[PDB]
Amino acid sequence: GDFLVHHAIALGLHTTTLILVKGALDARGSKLMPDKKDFGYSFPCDGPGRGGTCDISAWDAFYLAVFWMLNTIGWVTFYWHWKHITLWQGNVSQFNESSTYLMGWLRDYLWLNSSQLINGYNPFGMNSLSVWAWMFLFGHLVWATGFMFLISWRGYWQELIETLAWAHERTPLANLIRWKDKPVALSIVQARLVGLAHFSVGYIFTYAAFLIASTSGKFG
Amino acid sequence: EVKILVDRDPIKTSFEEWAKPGHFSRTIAKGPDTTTWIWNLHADAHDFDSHTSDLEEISRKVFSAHFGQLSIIFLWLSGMYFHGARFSNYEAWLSDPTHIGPSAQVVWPIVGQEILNGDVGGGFRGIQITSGFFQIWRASGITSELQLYCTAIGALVFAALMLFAGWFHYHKAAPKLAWFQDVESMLNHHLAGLLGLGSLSWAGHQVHVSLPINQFLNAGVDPKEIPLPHEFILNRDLLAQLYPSFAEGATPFFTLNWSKYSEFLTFRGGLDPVTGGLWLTDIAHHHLAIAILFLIAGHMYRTNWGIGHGIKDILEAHKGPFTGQGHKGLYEILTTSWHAQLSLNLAMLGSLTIIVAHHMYSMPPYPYLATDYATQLSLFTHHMWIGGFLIVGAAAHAAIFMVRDYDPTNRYNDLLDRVLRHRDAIISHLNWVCIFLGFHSFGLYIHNDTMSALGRPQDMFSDTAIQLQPVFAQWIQNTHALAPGVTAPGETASTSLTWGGGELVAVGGKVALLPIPLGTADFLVHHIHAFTIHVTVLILLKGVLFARSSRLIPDKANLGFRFPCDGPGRGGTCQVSAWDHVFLGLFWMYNAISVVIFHFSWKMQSDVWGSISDQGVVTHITGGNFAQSSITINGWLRDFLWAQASQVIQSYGSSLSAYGLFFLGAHFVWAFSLMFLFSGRGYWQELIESIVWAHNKLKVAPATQPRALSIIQGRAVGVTHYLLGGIATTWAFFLARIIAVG
Amino acid sequence: TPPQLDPNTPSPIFAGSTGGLLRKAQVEEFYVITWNSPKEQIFEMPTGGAAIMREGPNLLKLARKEQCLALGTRLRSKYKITYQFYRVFPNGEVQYLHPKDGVYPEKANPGREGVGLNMRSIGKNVSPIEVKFTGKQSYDL
Amino acid sequence: MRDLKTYLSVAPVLSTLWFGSLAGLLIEINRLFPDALTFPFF
Amino acid sequence: DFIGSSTNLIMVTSTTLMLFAGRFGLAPGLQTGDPAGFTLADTLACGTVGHIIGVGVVLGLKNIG
Amino acid sequence: VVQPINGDPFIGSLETPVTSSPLIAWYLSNLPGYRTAVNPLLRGVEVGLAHGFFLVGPFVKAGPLRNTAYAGSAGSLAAAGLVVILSMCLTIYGISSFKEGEPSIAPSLTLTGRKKQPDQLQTADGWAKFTGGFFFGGISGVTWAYFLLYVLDLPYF
Ligand code: CLA
Ligand code: CLA
Ligand code: CLA
Ligand code: CLA
Ligand code: CLA
Ligand code: CLA
Ligand SMILES: CC1=C(C/C=C(\C)CCC[C@H](C)CCC[C@H](C)CCCC(C)C)C(=O)c2ccccc2C1=O
Ligand code: SF4
Repeated sequence: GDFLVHHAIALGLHTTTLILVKGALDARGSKLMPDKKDFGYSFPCDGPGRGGTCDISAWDAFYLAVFWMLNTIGWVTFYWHWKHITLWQGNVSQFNESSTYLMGWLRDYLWLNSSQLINGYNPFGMNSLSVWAWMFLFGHLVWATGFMFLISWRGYWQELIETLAWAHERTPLANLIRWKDKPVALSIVQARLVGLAHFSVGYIFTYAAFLIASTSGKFG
Repeated sequence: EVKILVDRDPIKTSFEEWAKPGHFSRTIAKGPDTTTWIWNLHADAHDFDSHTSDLEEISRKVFSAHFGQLSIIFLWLSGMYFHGARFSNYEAWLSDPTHIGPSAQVVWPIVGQEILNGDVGGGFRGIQITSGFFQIWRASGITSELQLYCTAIGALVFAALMLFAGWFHYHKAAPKLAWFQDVESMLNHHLAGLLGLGSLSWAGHQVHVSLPINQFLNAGVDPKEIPLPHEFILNRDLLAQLYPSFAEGATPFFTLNWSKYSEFLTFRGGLDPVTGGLWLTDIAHHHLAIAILFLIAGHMYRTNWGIGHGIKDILEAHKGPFTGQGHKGLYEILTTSWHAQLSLNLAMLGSLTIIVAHHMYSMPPYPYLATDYATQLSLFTHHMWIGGFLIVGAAAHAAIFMVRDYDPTNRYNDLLDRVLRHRDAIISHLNWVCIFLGFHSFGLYIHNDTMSALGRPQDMFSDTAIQLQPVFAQWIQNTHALAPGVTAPGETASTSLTWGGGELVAVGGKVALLPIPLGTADFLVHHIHAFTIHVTVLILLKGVLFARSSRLIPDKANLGFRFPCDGPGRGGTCQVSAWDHVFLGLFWMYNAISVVIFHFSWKMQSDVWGSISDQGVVTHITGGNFAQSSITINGWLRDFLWAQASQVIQSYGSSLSAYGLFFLGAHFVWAFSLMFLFSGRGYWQELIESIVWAHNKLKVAPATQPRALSIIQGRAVGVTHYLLGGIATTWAFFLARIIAVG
Repeated sequence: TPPQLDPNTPSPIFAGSTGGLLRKAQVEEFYVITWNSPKEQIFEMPTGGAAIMREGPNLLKLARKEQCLALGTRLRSKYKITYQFYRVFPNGEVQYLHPKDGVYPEKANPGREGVGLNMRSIGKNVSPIEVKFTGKQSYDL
Repeated sequence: MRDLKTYLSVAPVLSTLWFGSLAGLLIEINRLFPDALTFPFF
Repeated sequence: DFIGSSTNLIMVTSTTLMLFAGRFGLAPGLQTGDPAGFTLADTLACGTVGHIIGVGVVLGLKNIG
Repeated sequence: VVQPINGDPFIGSLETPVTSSPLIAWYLSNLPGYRTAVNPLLRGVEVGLAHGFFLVGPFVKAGPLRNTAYAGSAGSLAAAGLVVILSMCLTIYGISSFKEGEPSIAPSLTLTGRKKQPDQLQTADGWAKFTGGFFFGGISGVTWAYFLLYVLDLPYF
């Protein structure tokens, strides 16, 4: 299991490296956009022409590499925490027989060690791990909210906020109130950043909650 | 008049167009300059409105395509009936339809997959099916594998028949536009003949086959020594001993003495206590009455003679209090746009599929369906997903109508113009009610989480806390529990037992639909459902209304229905197309139907499904934890997702290992989709050009130039893998759980 | 050429929509398009819906230039009429906008000058290090 | 048959034929030599 | 059947009154010898509707009274 | 029954039976948000009274200790806190929008077209008077409803 997860780790390092090195060396230009240096580091795209140039910047390479990085560190830390919680419990045989197949990671690590966590507040009471259950669900919520900005892109939101601006300018007793900053939707590269920020905040908070609650619910 | 209006041999049957690929268009019938050619070939494969710009050829194409789809459905039915014939325990299920898992699939013992053949029961090692086909076959009185085999050969015959019919109605003798554009005849026939005589002949089957055989099976009879249906038809003494109403004949019918036919066409409301399904006498009376209804309904429109209605004559003469001067021109757009009709028909067909799910869980029409909890869960889940998908397709095709098949110059409608004019009021108020609903449902859930985490369960939204009781649904349950006594005296019991009363139709050690209570959690989750539905409607109706023009892109109908964007300008126009709106409404349909089926599975596993003891107290699967745990998201994570997904992780080993496997793989593909939704074509094209350099350096450069997926195609692949992985995760979870507990 | 001097000409027959001049006309510039239609006919206006432009001169006030030019291209391609739109600031000073020489911009009229034009290939632009700590960018030398 | 051999020469038809043959080969090998984890034939 | 009974009388009268309401009354090719319209399709239509009314009234009379 | 806005069919609205009915145009014109002739302070007092008189309801009957003895005594303090929040909100709004001395940004003329005087609410000093009126009237209404909840006997909400 340590072999297999070390090769998963190698996959993560090599792939994050691939994305980042590819964005660094294609930062000055490529065959699809040889004038990329003139557009700066962070720019949205180069339009739909030439087939489509979504996420072509080196910033976008970074932004996808943060996903692959968080995946890589999630692997290294899942490996660490399960190996160590099985060492601390005593049953190293659990990891040695269960780390070689992924339903062992889903059952004997994520499902098993998250019982005392998600029972931080049940209908009939709560315990000291209530904050970690709440933070667990909070990290889930923002990790999912990042998907709004990553999956759902602009254009739908500008054409929504146009309707909202109409409604505010035609709603009685709110024509009195008018913005000073015209409420546009988030920019594209900005929304990739915001989705990545929600995503990473949720990743980090979720795993912090799970890794502290499970390791503090029993303490080895 | 409504003539036949066909032409002979419009298209030559040949494999010449099989050879040249992408023949059906101008920009694809040249050959692959790139690898985008393949994707654009499959994408525009059934876009018949793009191939040929006339409704005649389009209509012939979709007609023969419907014939191909019917051939496929008949072939699939032949497969199911045949797998029920030769690869099933249908006899052993008939002998004991409470402890024998319905199984009609056996795997081959090759790489250890033979363990998927489980101890379902009946001396049979196979996969426990969940299609409820065994329940249909007991509702039809089959009782033999010979009958399943011969109807499988018949369905193969009908598949060949439909394939030949598609070939004939495209290539040899195809209708022209005067045949499709007449719709009074199409409606008259699809009402009186398809749905009218269809229900009539099914009522005939039931009156002559299902009722006697099911009465015999309910009385207790080995299905081998049961008389065949043709013995009930021919031997009058037999069916007369079953129902003496047959002894008089049809002079009860023709003299309108139907009161004596109330031995086999009862209005006996409620469920059959012996088998947990509905009363097949009630169902035979149902299909008969529905046949009379649709038969008198299919004589409403004027086709060829003087009597009838014109749909144009109705719509152009329908003045009323709220914009009744409109409705003029709808006969024009609906008889000249297949996309309008496809949108409308998909909307109503998907809503009917959802109605079907909701009426099959609660009024289980087949015998021993309510106690096969896998069958009930799978049917509700399935038809819910199908309904949501079909509604989202209604969106897609409403949008495709709005872009392509919409001409205010020729085909003008007052109502659609009035909707497009104030469309911003529509989307603004719908956005508002979506925000309001998201808050006052999900924020109630968040308040519950916070209060239960702060140790303040007195401040939660629950029955033991601040109560948000569904007074209206509770009142409806109170009425319908008391309906058959005063309002519907012809019914001895209520239409369903989900309302209330001392009615709990257990067939064995299983419940089968006790009265479902409605507490604070049901209010909360029903408002979550209204919420998710309203957000789906927001996204989809918004794409529909803004398919043509907006304040952002006033020339969107020139860009097309399915285009990525209009560039990063105007801040950005990334998902401005109507295609992008249906692509997002797919995610929201996923969220909606997933929380719907979660509500269903938990509510039934906590308040309905369970065991019944010899003392008379019911022990549910989860144990009534829906009213206290399904008020918090931590309870959905703990008492539902973490708790019920124990059987799918312990599935490894027993038959359900595949459901274990299909859990994780589904978990993967969903995540695999996130490679597509989050990313963009530019990065992947540059990675591909580096790999193309690596291939040019070995003389292995392809001629079909490798291009990253189209932006729209990246989004399509993303939403496709996302729906597949999420839905297959839920399918594995549901089926493993409910086959391992009930 | 002299501009066309926007008069108070009539407007199309439209029942009103939620796509008009909200606040970008009250405090900022809004736009106005004039087209001579030979006959009265129906057309899909860019603010959503369908209006009926009158015979002879018509005038439609729109919120931004893209609405005006989208409608103008649809007019010139579908109804083959000659459009020309303006920009009217909320204090006045109506600006003639679309043709700017009488002839449409796809035709190389003389007199209009070269502005936004680099006499080099696109990949001979200097790198950002050359223009670093300078107000100029890599595409303005 | 002319232009049927061109259709059967097309990439998906040819891929499904090749992978059906190949999958049947692997399947029948695993029937003949099931549960293999070493190559002991040298 | 059983000609002369109530079930026959209040069905015959319904069928004939619907044929009359279509012939000389408010209710509504195929050139028949009839003076004013009322083709075979209209005849079958009025017969069908009169049978509808007849079934309805005979069974409303058999339910009560 | 539906009519384009003021006859003008190219402004983003419509004269409907909801926004243009005489009952609505009498109601939505004679309420303190649209009393454009009176000084902003009196109408701001009316707005604050109307918003503080009811804001105590949610805080007193649904608050964190509504089931204790300090139900109204704390819900009214919470409503006064929300009034002290919202007067601050209006204050920063008037500061960011109107600087010190500019003329009114309000609609100059009415629907008919007569040269109505500009609404002084949309000025700096005018919105400042509106802020003061809202604060005073809001604390006034909160304390008045606190008086009424324990003085006058109701079956409550
Ligand atoms: C063997 C008999 C035969 C022959 C030689 C032809 C020949 C032709 N047909 Mg006809 N056709 C036939 C049978 C036949 N057809 C039948 C049985 C139907 C009814 C469905 C039709 C309906 C039909 C329509 C509606 C149209 C044609 C058209 C054409 C032409 C283009 C063919 C092409 O490129 O598509 C080759 C395509 C295939 C081989 C794909 C087969 C798809 C089948 C039906 C469904 C299989 C789905 C499968 C079960 C699900 C996928 C599973 C997978 C994921 C594993 C060509 C002249 C087109 C034409 O001339 O218009 C310009 C046209 O529009 N045909
Ligand atoms: C009362 C006669 C009648 C009946 C029964 C039907 C039945 C059907 N029609 Mg409709 N149709 C009719 C008259 C009728 N039609 C008329 C008069 C017109 C011209 C206005 C049309 C025009 C029309 C179109 C344009 C389309 C249909 C389609 C369909 C099918 C929808 C799929 C379905 O529900 O599957 C239920 C499946 C079955 C009941 C199995 C069918 C098996 C039998 C053999 C066929 C039904 C009888 C049929 C009319 C053929 C008569 C004999 C033939 C040799 C001449 C369904 C089979 C759609 C379709 O699926 O395309 C193929 C479609 O696209 N029909
Ligand atoms: C009655 C049902 C019906 C009908 C007749 C149509 C017909 C059509 N649709 Mg609509 N549609 C429907 C339902 C329907 N759709 C539903 C339910 C949805 C919601 C998802 C949509 C959403 C939709 C969109 C968003 C678009 C269309 C488009 C089209 C057109 C071209 C489709 C094409 O060529 O793809 C040919 C077929 C394919 C490319 C195959 C699709 C592969 C699917 C998605 C994968 C799923 C298969 C399976 C479940 C997964 C496991 C597979 C396994 C092998 C691993 C055609 C007019 C397109 C159009 O008109 O644009 C101009 C378009 O953009 N449809
Ligand atoms: C959990 C993840 C998540 C969340 C919370 C949201 C939230 C939202 N989406 Mg998004 N979306 C997501 C994932 C998510 N989305 C994904 C993955 C997709 C993929 C396609 C989309 C696609 C999408 C579209 C296409 C649309 C939305 C819409 C909406 C809104 C509808 C509900 C609403 O406003 O009610 C109120 C807000 C909520 C229910 C959100 C949660 C907030 C909770 C209730 C508590 C708030 C606490 C309070 C404010 C205190 C804050 C702290 C303080 C310190 C300030 C809302 C902003 C719709 C929209 O914007 O129009 C209405 C819409 O059209 N979403
Ligand atoms: C990439 C990772 C990987 C690896 C290394 C393996 C490796 C293996 N798997 Mg696993 N497997 C994998 C992924 C992997 N699998 C995945 C992703 C799945 C899910 C789809 C499975 C599912 C799975 C199952 C369910 C089973 C295996 C089995 C096996 C074994 C194969 C035995 C066999 O039939 O080969 C025998 C050799 C061949 C088929 C090759 C024959 C090639 C032809 C005949 C040409 C060779 C001759 C040629 C002409 C040269 C001669 C030289 C000269 C004279 C010319 C082997 C240990 C089986 C097993 O025994 O379990 C251990 C088994 O039951 N695997
Ligand atoms: C959005 C859903 C929702 C709802 C309904 C509630 C409701 C409540 N929360 Mg909870 N809460 C939520 C989400 C929600 N919460 C979330 C998302 C979080 C965490 C992010 C919390 C965290 C939380 C804590 C930590 C606490 C509460 C508390 C409370 C209570 C007091 C609120 C208060 O101070 O009253 C103030 C309320 C108002 C000012 C509302 C006025 C709205 C009016 C009624 C609207 C009227 C509109 C009108 C009909 C318009 C048309 C008419 C007009 C034209 C006249 C109340 C029961 C407290 C508690 O425990 O008490 C039980 C508490 O301490 N909440
Ligand atoms: C992964 C990814 C890609 C790269 C995906 C590739 C190019 C498509 C997958 C193509 C397959 C792998 C091609 C090989 C199949 C051939 C038919 C060859 C068969 C022969 C053997 C391999 C069997 C994108 O182009 C993209 C574009 C826009 C947004 C997101 C993404 C995105 O996430
Ligand atoms: S979809 Fe967005 S990121 Fe992609 S090309 Fe268009 S504007 Fe650029």
